[PDB]
Amino acid sequence: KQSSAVSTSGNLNGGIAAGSSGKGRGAKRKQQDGGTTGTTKKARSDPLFSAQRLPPHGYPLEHPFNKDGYRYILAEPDPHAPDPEKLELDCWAGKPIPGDLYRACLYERVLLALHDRAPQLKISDDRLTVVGEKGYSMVRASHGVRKGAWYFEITVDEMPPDTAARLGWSQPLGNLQAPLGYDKFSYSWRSKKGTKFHQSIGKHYSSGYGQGDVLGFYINLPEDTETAKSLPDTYKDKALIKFKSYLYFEEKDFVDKAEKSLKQTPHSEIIFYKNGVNQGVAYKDIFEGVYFPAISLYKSCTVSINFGPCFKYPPKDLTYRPMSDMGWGAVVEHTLADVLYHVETEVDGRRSPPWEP
Amino acid sequence: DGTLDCISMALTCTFNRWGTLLAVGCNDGRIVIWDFLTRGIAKIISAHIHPVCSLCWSRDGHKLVSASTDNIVSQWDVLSGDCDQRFRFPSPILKVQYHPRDQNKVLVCPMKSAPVMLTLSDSKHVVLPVDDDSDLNVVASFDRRGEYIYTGNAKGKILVLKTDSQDLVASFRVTTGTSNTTAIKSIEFARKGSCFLINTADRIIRVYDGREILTCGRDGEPEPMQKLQDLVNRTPWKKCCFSGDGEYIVAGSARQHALYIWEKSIGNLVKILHGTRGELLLDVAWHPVRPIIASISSGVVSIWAQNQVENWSAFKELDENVEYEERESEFDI
Amino acid sequence: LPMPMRFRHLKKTSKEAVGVYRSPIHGRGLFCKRNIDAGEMVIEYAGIVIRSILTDKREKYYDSKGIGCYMFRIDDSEVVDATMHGNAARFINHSCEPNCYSRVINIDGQKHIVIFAMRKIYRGEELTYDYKFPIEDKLPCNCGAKKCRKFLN
Ligand SMILES: Nc1ncnc2c1ncn2[C@@H]1O[C@H](CSCC[C@H](N)C(=O)O)[C@@H](O)[C@H]1O
Ligand SMILES: Nc1ncnc2c1ncn2[C@@H]1O[C@H](CSCC[C@H](N)C(=O)O)[C@@H](O)[C@H]1O
Ligand SMILES: [Zn+2]
Ligand SMILES: [Zn+2]
Repeated sequence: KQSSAVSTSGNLNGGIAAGSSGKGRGAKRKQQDGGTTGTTKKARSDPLFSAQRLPPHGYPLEHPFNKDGYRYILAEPDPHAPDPEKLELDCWAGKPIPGDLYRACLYERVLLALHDRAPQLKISDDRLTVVGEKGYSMVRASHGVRKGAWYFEITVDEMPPDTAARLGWSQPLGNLQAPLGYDKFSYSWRSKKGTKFHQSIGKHYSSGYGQGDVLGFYINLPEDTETAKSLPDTYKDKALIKFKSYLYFEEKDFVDKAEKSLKQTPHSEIIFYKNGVNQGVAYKDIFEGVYFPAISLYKSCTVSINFGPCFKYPPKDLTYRPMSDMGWGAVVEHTLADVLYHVETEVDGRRSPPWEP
Repeated sequence: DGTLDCISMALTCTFNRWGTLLAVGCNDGRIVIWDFLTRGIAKIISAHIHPVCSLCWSRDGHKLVSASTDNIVSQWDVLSGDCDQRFRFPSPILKVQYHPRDQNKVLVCPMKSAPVMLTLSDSKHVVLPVDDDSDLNVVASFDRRGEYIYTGNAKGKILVLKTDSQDLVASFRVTTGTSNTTAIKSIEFARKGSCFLINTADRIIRVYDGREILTCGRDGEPEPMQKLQDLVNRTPWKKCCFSGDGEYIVAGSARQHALYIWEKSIGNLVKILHGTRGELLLDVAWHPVRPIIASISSGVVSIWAQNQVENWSAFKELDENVEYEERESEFDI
Repeated sequence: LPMPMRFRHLKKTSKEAVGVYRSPIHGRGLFCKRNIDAGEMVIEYAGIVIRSILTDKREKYYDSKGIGCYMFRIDDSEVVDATMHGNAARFINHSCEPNCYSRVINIDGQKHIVIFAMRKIYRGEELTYDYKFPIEDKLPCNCGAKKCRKFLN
């Protein structure tokens, strides 16, 4: 309400368009020894310190979850995107590409991302179950599908009568306080009777659900060709912030789409299984945009997502991919995204192979 | 909490059977029968030239017994105001009391002599017995039904007689704790149930249940239902009374012109009402079927009511914030 | 004093501290019945604590019923809706010069919107605070203050 000037918080200011290329002037270059963060190349220890795990569900206490179309991710220093070699005779040959950052994820495996949960959403990493207290809420996994066919599961550990979880997929723009299907960008199942919920509309084109159901979830979206028919460029936003005691990265998320025309992604579908037994097709009409597996809680619902290598009734398809596979695929993809952005800003020129892949 | 300018020299008041009228005595010796609903005086009776210090309604409400300071007792029809009967005694009368179940009969507590029970049909009188023969100051009262007579002396002795035979049906002396007696200031009963109270010279009100005295027999040790006092100020009580139901008890601190309100079962102090620091508290009464309390102080009457949450607070009124209970289909179509 | 203890005291004294009467500001409003000190708890805007996402569904609902919305934003996630269930705080007018101010407190985990006194408020005074209503395109104000914006918005 003042002017096109300094950011809304004096805690950290990013370089405005008039202060272009202003890197986040957060912590000073003068660091303390510390000792705990003095890991070297000879030691074998994961620098991403996961919090203490507790059998009772807990809350991430100092994480400002996504809002206003503003995505929030973990940050690590990464003082140099590694390009160190011998001192070449030409002192103007190589570029260090000092991004001084990375999207390192606080996860041993592809799990339910804590960055995209509601403040009323509790997790227990003993089974990575998710639970709530009042009404409905939504959580999502770490990964997100953009093409191909894949598959995961949800295991339900507690379903009292006043406890009805919902399980399915949701694109970004999905308000994580809504019950996973209240908008047109989410398609789920209600875990009282198998009922497909989308646009808050319930449809009985489905089988029946059981209290101890280990439910399999198969979903096939077309390649990014039929998804976009154009450039699927991924120019990323990256902003450095130093929240109360830790460094984090902000990126710009998508905006609420007013899409009211139906253009289904070609040959995309969703299939639901009960313990591998085909519960049937859920949604053939699938809108564009990346999707991610999501779970909605009612009052005190206990469910958990699960990947493929520890499966119970897996499909024997050679094309579908477990949660972990697409997870590390997207992780490596965002690594290359950081690489390319630091290249763009740091070294003149860019170049990519024969487009098709 | 609301006074009346239309009456002067208020000295003693008495509710009718249903708490609709209030007969107040005045220093001129007049009865002012004032109405609650119309909030106006209903009748004026030239009772005595002498102020009236004792007033009681009849059960039908058509008779009022009045006692002048001239030792002149007189019965008056409330519709006409005529002196139905008139009697005079020695040892000026301290109190009169219609019999609750026989308005023909009326007990009278005089100053120095024993209380005597008279009838209106026949101008006879039955002198009630006195234990110690030397009290010279014994208050007496009918019970709720008029079946027994409770007489308390200046020496803490308490006799329960039967109203018809005057035979000693129970007895006990109250204690000051250690070993001493105390002047029985007054005996009050509940219009509902059987709990009654005693105001004594120790400034300590003692609440009992008459059945326990009856089963205690003569010369026993009945404990009170409750013991009530101002542990803070140690204030005497000029006049006390139950609530209409009998679960609230009020005492009038004439020392500081205040009103203490305790409960019956627990006995904890409900509240305190403060009057004009310059007013001398004289008389206290409770509305028999309302949380309304009449006070007579320095010849002026004040009214103390108690209202509910409504009269402006009645959407659906709530007191504290309510977390909405979201449903399963709360977002469903 | 502890916010819980202060809140208990406020909920005990609220019924006898304030009243509602005919108001020269507009219609009926909240007046002071006992001299209120500065910063002390005047009144809770008690009501139905709901989440923000359910506001519109309620609002349109009231819009379908012709019943005025009595909602105050607790925060970006919660709202006290007093349209159907509330307290006397639904009769606090606004003044550009308020002797009161709204603050959100946390008691035992639940948030309460309490109007406290910006200054020492005396008996008979009408209670008013800053609604801080965003600028629309116009509600005239009759608060009587010399600094009055002529419009809440
Ligand atoms: N300061 C002010 N200036 C102009 N209008 C005001 C006002 N304060 C309150 N109002 C009006 O009064 C209404 C209060 S809703 C209460 C209705 C009415 N006063 C009653 O007591 O029944 C609002 O809708 C608003 O339009
Ligand atoms: N300065 C102002 N101008 C116009 N309306 C106002 C106002 N201040 C308060 N209001 C009214 O206050 C209401 C919201 S809260 C209601 C409090 C109001 N005193 C009452 O008696 O109901 C609105 O409907 C609006 O009509
Ligand atoms: Zn104003
Ligand atoms: Zn104003």
